[PDB]
Amino acid sequence: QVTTEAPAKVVKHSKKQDENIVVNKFKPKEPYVGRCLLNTKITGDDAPGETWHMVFSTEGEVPYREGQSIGIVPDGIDKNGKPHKLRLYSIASSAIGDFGDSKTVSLCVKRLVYTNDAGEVVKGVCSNFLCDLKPGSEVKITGPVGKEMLMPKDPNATVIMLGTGTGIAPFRSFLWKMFFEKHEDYQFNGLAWLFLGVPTSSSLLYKEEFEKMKEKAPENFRLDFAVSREQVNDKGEKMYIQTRMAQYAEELWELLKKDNTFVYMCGLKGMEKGIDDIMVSLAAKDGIDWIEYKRTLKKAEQWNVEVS
Ligand SMILES: Cc1cc2nc3c(=O)[nH]c(=O)nc-3n(C[C@H](O)[C@H](O)[C@H](O)COP(=O)(O)OP(=O)(O)OC[C@H]3O[C@@H](n4cnc5c(N)ncnc54)[C@H](O)[C@@H]3O)c2cc1C
Ligand SMILES: NC(=O)c1ccc[n+]([C@@H]2O[C@H](COP(=O)([O-])OP(=O)(O)OC[C@H]3O[C@@H](n4cnc5c(N)ncnc54)[C@H](OP(=O)(O)O)[C@@H]3O)[C@@H](O)[C@H]2O)c1
Repeated sequence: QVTTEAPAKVVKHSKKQDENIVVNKFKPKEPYVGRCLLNTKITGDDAPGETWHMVFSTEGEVPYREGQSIGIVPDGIDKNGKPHKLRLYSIASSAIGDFGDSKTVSLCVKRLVYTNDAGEVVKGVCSNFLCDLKPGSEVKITGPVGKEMLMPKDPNATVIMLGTGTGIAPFRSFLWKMFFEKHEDYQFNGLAWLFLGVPTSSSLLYKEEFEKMKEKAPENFRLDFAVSREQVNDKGEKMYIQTRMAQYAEELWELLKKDNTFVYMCGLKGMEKGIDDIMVSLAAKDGIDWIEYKRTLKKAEQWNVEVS
């Protein structure tokens, strides 16, 4: 008698792709050092700000999956001569990545530039270090991190993705695995619906890639853009993400009542409110309380949010 089945730790059940998940392999103390392969500005010279797409080599050392983030420790020192603390960035590439070899990672970064009360033009430290990165230079990477935005296991589920600005990042990740990759254990056949809010047309992130996916899966891939400073509803209200969602109110509420519908939200902290406003009315007309229903969805792993 050399064996025994040690009693099992009690565990919560999950509908998301978390099997063999990895978080925090690399710490800021000793980050994984990768190199920049490419770094391109994806917004028009005319857009209010600049957003860049960049790819780093990982030689397969960073075991990330769709929906996770990695931290970046930007080169340099702060005002007190100390190294910079990490900044987190949602991964914009699928687990196998932009080279299809599982040896790279991609980011979608907005260059942060503003002016303080003193009237001084301030440049965000990490975002400017990243957007300035030249191919061939090293970059310190930490993580992976996160389990909230992991894709659902069900390959026939309805996945509603709501994002603003660079919040599109994890959705580009999900969608690559869903429509640009042939997976033995996962071949998506449900309905993927993406809503993306950006300020101008010169700011439409990954527009061409999304259009190729629609041209390849015209049935099960739906795409709706909400250009806030160019588009307007019938009353002249700015077309924010919730204003566009409102044109499909009947349909979305109908999908939300389905049990295989998963909603993901990523981007600005504020997008959260206008959407709940839209949802509270729908449930109300249906004799439902969104406050209680949302609670249920959240616990059922069907209302996933990652905003900052
Ligand atoms: C999980 C997670 C994922 C993220 N994913 C992404 C992503 O994919 N892409 C992305 O670009 N960002 C993402 N971010 C944000 C990112 O981590 C950084 O905060 C961002 O890049 C800015 O950092 P920085 O080092 O450039 O700026 P910092 O040097 O840290 O400066 C930021 C500070 O400047 C001030 N500030 C910022 N904006 C303004 C303003 N408009 N007016 C006045 N003061 C201001 C604030 O005090 C703020 O604390 C994510 C954040 C989290 C938590
Ligand atoms: N995992 C994460 O937590 C994660 C991942 C990626 C990005 N982010 C965060 O999300 C943000 C992305 O910012 P960005 O600079 O890329 O975006 P932005 O370009 O400044 O604007 C995004 C769009 O959303 C609109 N908007 C503003 N307030 C809104 C509101 N309350 N409800 C709905 N829409 C609203 C804006 O309209 P107007 O400009 O006309 O006002 C704009 O069209 C960053 O702050 C980043 O930190 C977080």
